[PDB]
Amino acid sequence: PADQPVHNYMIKRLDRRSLNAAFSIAVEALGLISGENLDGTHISSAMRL
Amino acid sequence: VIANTNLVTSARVRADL
Repeated sequence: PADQPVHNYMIKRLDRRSLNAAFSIAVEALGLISGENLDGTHISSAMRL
Repeated sequence: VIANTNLVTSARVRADL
């Protein structure tokens, strides 16, 4: 007699992980970037760059 | 006034005096 074409089956599980990193900003160099108080010459200065 | 190395070569208050 002939043979029937078998086929398989499997169930795989997702194994979960996570990686994380971080940095930090100084309080001194904080107000130099965001704050819109710097009017005329402190927007294009060397310290802000 | 913050400059780079670029170069060229009232009111009436009450007080005692």
